Amino acid sequence: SEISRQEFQRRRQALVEQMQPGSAALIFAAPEVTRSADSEYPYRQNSDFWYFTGFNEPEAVLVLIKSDDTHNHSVLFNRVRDLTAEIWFGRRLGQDAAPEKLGVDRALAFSEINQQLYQLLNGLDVVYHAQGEYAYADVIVNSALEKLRKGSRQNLTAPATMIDWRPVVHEMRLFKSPEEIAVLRRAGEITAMAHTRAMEKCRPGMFEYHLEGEIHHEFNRHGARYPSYNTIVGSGENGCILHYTENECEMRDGDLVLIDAGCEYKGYAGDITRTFPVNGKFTQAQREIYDIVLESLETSLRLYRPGTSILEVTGEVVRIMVSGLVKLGILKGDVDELIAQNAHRPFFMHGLSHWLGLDVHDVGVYGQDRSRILEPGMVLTVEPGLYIAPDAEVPEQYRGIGIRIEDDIVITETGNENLTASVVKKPEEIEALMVAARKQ
Amino acid sequence: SEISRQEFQRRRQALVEQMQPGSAALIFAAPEVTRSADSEYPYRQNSDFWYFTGFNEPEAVLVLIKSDDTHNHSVLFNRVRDLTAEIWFGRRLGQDAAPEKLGVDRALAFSEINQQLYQLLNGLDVVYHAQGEYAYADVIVNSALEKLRKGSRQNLTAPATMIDWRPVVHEMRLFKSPEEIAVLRRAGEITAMAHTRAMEKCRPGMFEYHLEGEIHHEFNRHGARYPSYNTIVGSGENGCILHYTENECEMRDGDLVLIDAGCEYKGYAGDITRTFPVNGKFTQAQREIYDIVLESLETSLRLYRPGTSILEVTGEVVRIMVSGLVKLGILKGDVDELIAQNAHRPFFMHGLSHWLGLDVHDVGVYGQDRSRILEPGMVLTVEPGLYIAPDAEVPEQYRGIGIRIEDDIVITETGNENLTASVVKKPEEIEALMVAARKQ
Amino acid sequence: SEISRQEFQRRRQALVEQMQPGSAALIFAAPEVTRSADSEYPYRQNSDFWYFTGFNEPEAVLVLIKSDDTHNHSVLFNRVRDLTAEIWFGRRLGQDAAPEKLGVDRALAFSEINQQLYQLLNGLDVVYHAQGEYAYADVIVNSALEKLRKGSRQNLTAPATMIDWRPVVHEMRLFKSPEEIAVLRRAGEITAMAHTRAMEKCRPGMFEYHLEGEIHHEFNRHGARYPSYNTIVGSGENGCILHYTENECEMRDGDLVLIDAGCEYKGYAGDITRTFPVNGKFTQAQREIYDIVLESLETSLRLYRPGTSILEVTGEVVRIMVSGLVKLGILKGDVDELIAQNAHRPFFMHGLSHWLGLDVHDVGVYGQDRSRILEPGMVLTVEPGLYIAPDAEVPEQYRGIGIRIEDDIVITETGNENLTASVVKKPEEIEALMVAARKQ
Amino acid sequence: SEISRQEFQRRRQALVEQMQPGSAALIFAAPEVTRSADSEYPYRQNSDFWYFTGFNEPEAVLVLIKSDDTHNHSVLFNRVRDLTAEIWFGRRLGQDAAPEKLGVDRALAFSEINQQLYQLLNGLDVVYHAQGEYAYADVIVNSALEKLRKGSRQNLTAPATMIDWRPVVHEMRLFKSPEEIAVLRRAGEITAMAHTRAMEKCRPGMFEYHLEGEIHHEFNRHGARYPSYNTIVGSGENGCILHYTENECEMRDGDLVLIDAGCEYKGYAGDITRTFPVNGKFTQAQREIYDIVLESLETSLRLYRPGTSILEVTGEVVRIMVSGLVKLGILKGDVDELIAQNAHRPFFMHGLSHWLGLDVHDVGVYGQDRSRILEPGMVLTVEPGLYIAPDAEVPEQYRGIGIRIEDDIVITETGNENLTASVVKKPEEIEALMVAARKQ
Ligand SMILES: [Mg+2]
Ligand SMILES: [Mg+2]
Ligand SMILES: [Mg+2]
Ligand SMILES: [Mg+2]
Repeated sequence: SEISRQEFQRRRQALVEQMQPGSAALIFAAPEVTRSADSEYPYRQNSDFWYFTGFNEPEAVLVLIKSDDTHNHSVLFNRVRDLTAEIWFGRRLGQDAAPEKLGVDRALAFSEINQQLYQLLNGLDVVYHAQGEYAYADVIVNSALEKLRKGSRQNLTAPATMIDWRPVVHEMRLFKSPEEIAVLRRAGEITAMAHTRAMEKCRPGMFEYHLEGEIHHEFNRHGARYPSYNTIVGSGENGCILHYTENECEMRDGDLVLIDAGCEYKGYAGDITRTFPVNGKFTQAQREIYDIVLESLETSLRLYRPGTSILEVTGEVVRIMVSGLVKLGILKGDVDELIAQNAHRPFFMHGLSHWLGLDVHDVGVYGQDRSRILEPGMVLTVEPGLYIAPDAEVPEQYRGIGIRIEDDIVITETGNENLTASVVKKPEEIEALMVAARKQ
Repeated sequence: SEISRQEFQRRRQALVEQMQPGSAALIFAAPEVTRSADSEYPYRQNSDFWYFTGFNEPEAVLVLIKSDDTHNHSVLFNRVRDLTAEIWFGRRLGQDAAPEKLGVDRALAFSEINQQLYQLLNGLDVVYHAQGEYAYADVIVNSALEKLRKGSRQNLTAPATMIDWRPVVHEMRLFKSPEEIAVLRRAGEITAMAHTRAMEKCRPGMFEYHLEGEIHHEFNRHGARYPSYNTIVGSGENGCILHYTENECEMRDGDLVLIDAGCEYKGYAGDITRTFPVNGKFTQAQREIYDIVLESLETSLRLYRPGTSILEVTGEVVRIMVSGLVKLGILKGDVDELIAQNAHRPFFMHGLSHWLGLDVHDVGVYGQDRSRILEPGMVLTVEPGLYIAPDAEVPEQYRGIGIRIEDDIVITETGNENLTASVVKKPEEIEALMVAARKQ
Repeated sequence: SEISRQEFQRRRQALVEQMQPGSAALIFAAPEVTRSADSEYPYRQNSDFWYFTGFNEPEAVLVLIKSDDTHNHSVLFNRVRDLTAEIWFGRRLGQDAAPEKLGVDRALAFSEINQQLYQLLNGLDVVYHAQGEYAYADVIVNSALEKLRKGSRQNLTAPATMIDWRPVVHEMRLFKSPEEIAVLRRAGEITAMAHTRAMEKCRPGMFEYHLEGEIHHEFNRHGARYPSYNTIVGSGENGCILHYTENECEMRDGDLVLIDAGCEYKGYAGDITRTFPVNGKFTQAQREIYDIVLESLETSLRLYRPGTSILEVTGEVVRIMVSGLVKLGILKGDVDELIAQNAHRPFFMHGLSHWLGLDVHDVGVYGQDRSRILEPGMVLTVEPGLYIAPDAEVPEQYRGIGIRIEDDIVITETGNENLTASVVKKPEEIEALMVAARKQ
Repeated sequence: SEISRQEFQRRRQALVEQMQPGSAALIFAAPEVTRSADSEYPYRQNSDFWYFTGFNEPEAVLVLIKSDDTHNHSVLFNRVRDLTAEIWFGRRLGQDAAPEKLGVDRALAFSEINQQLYQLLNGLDVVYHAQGEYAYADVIVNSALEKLRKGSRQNLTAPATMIDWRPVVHEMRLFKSPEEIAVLRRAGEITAMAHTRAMEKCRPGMFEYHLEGEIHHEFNRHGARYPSYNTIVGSGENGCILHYTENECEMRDGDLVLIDAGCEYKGYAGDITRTFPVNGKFTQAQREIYDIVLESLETSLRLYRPGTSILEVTGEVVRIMVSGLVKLGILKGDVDELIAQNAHRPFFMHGLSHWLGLDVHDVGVYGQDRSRILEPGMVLTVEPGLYIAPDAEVPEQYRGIGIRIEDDIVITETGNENLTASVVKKPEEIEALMVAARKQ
């Protein structure tokens, strides 16, 4: 699946729709980023710039100018073509090819932005700019506005009003189109296939990073070159560290391993977590904690639908958790009192759900305590977990267990669609999958 | 192989040896680096900071203080331990464990650096600081020195002399110790194994990125998690782009593929290039260019030794290249005149060799045109290539061919040791390897 | 005359009137300014901050918060009282005395601005801020907004809209109230008295700076301590330099001297220019140029009224100038053609009029080429001049003559009031004044 | 008196003498400084830049290059000539006239500094730069050094060593030459004449600022246009504020007035303080405090000579003060104990002496607690004072009295020369001077 030329066009028009007349919106590309000395990390475009362009070069700026309700036009600033730079670092779109390729009206050289941008903003009333996003952008925009401010005698005038477009644009990104959902559907499949493979490859004596290697390879073979975030493979006590990325330990027979990994496919993030026994067989103590987390997830998948909220579903999860922990004697006392005391917090110390899209932790307003009413087209994670510290004052058998199970969903008209259920999570199905792989 | 505690200690003492008495050297850690929104790229420590510490955290500063020729001491600033931050983002060394772990005399909290650093520099004559390396470092150091300058009444005095330690430190990094050579030897093996695997896996119809996937997996399985630079898989005309990293094309029967890839193992870079036929059989035209590049490499490996230079060996390569190209009718005229006219430059437009170590393009002074006399312990690449543009005015059969073959060497007392010859480069050996793999 | 507490209150309410509901306006004080080493220039408050406060301290910020059309409140940030700082550098208002003294609802310590400002902006829709005015202000405001932006989880929200208040505020300053006009009336008298004194004191052999000394003393004795701009005393060829401030030359019998000087009285600027003979008697050649400039001024004073513009009156001045210069043979040709060719520009190269108020070159929109229709309460200068270069190709007798004559006016319902006519400008009156003084 | 061309040359050579071979020193001009909107304060050159040039323009940089012990040369960057800018803002030296005028070898356009400076620093070992002095300077210098650092391939190398020249240069400024002493001698006379005039003009009912007006006029008439610091006229309780500059109060019969004022003559500062009765007759209570301060000054003038220190003379002053205050019953107890308890500090809370020169608070190392041994050619103030707070718990008659008496001296081979004794300080002489003036 992919995002069409027409879709990028629709998004741009949807933004312009909301802009005031006599205004321009400025959306800047991500800078290149040093890894060490003269080597740079693989380039990752700004998510918002990408959203409106699908253009993967640095030193580029989209300018959308609204004259009035029926008249608007677009200017791109981008890198000029350069034979020497392209012999070294590969091909550039240039100015001639850009209008047709990216559906913009005009394309100018980024090297001329300071000579041209103030002319585009001259006489406008409003400029939409994400102030503080990038320092190079702020310098360019402030420089433009100062020229206009100080150019009274040359009949120049600056727009007096600057508006942050991030609220508006992030509100757009919160609701996925059918194309975006199709792309996320494929990202979920690719990520699921990686997680299945890691379960099938896991043996005692392999290192945590070996499963990372397996996951990244499977991403790559379906055309998702990069992960959406740094892969987490926490075996044993490392499963209690939420964003454990060291992945440096030998995986031991008897321990669980928690894998939190997601591919980036056409810009969009998958995000799955599966926890499983390194030796293919859950112990009683491991099953006792796993079942509480699995019930939390399964109940959440039942409940998520238009008209509820992350907060409301989280309340049901907390009840399931506190009840389970009381039965194991990890918590002591009255369930409802323990709930009112937030007694689950030593063991479940993060949110159940975050928005998902072009960013793994996606943009969009949550409301207070994530109370926002859910609507169709919202995409989110469902990731309950229980993490019992090595030193927790609880029965010995539960200490140092970290379990998280995560699926990705889209809210539909009548409920949700699960994008990641192609990798197993019922414990008997996990064990059957690993047994089958160990034969072969 | 690894770098010992004692070695990090020796390096620190070797730097202190060269410092003036009444001085302090400040070596700052790399900042964390955003990939997108709240996600960061995998952390990569500053190479120079790493060189003296083997410490892989951000927000850390090594301070080496030389009182005189027999008296010196060390202070580390580093992140304080924090239960909440460590539940999320993993374990921190802290201040208590640091002296023993990293062999420093004292460790203080990075959050107190502005309250403590000026006290350490007070009354010194010289400060060694890599000015402009990092903006956060410059702010901290300038802030410290201004306090001292303005604190006459509190009996404070700033050192009046600031010296850049990068020249001195990079001169140290230029000469590898036996431990470093052993680590680079293993990086060369790991990288070689990845390149062999890519040759064995290559089939027509696979994408360029699939070989990248194979290479990265093989790095990972020997404990080199990350590449030392962004992997280059340029098939067909993409082989003419020197740092081609898009790797987005279907590999076609009839084309060559150029793979430039290197692992990062215990901080140190491998860097191998192999070019081979996608279908396992070189054409006549491909052999004709490949043989010139291979002869260049093989002759360079013969020649590199103490007492010569990259410049001197490059002159021999140019002769081999110009002679070969004249025989194919790619160049026309007298060889010696064509050499004097640099007529090879349209086809070979980069250097033959760069320093290799903690950085793939390593630190250390080259001399004018890389004329520096080579000595034992220098580590470098040998990477001749020929790149005939799709539109070059040459016989049709040579157009769009890009070939590079690269080995990594260490200069020894009597010559060089090749670190990367465990992956084949003779064409008959390449073809035999691929045939064998295709059976299965 | 002075500006009342009630007037500062009216101005604040007039600004609030124009603000959107759910907004705050931030007006910052001028920083202190180094003259050399640890000595600072006499403090000059930001004109706009002063306009709303009459408060003459640095490190202060007025915050006007509009909740809705009937509800608004004010917060001042200002320096805390400090016994040690006040023993040295004099008394501070502090927080306790500020509400009553300056008519604000609340006063907080400037040292707490970063802990308090984001709380005041939290949940607002709009912030009025003069971006780029002062770097220390921008740092404080950007810092506040970033806290709010990043504080979603703490239920913080930044205003998405930032508006420049300078256009609105400068439009207010363009129209003087009766109090402001009374203050400017007194500034005009004080400045006039200084100019009369300089004419009366001038003798051949005195230096240009001696008249500067006389002028500054007379300002001071009427309670205007500082000039509104650096005093210009250009005798001879120095009169051809428009902002000549060196004032370093001996004044010679035979030369004219041009004095451009203005006091600053209760914040408001006087601005008078008088040119006169150093020896008390105009030569024929000097009278010939002086009369053209005087006619220009006198005609302009006749013409300025509601419904005309600086541009329209300038056209009449140009005609007078070109006609006069043609009669002297300084210009050759047809008057109307010479006008169309802007042939006056080598001799009159500045504007006839600028706005006057808290700044000598006051704020307020001029329109294209100063075409804005004049209305009652606008205050402006009328300053025609002719400057014939030492090397101009004109009859010898006119070379090196610089003459400017300037009055300050307020536009009234039926014309203008001249604020500066108490110092003479008719040449016979100048000569009589100097003769009388020489007896002284 | 003035500073010769030859003297500026000697100073430059004296600096070069101390520089390392293969080095360059960079001395930047002061920036222009805004007073309000488009008006700037009178320009004041950087004292150190002035010291080596006597050049009073902004946007200028002196570069002194030492090749070795017998070879050095100078480059000036300065503003290019511009007819339009000079019609407005006066004449510029330019590049052609600068070598001869300022005795430099070469002069280049400041607008080309970024294209030229790195070429001057290329291949040098050391750069002397006053880091942090001016932000525009740091930008230029860092920019130059980064070009050199990054220009290995263009055979560029940066100096690795940066040294602050301020310590060296300020040590030079600490010792005045005969020319400088002659100029300071005249500054002392001019300042003395101003102080005499203020005493002669003072009447009850005049404002504090009126005496400021008298002082500034007298500075001006001897060719010292500007004061060296903001004039202090503290009558009554305002005399207890050390740097009182408001000067806003009516001077009342019965009160003392403290005048601290100094001219700036050819760059050099005078600094005199005289305290006297507003009505021309000291009361008993006023005489009782005045006599302690006068004895302190007179004893200090006796004592100051080579081989003592500000600290050592201050100890004698403290004894005189504590003894006097005990006799008046302002202090109670044993003199030697009260001295050991620093019991004088509520009444004398500043230093007795500061260095004087191009800055009123001049450069040069004081030593701990101003213990530095004095040598011939050091120039300093002698300014004992007693300030009894309005609310001090002391006999009523002493409350709200602030008295300071200050002379300026140069240390000679056998003692000191008083530069400011031409204005009276014995009380009977003050009273006779005012009586005589009142007749006016
Ligand atoms: Mg256990
Ligand atoms: Mg071909
Ligand atoms: Mg003449
Ligand atoms: Mg009294």
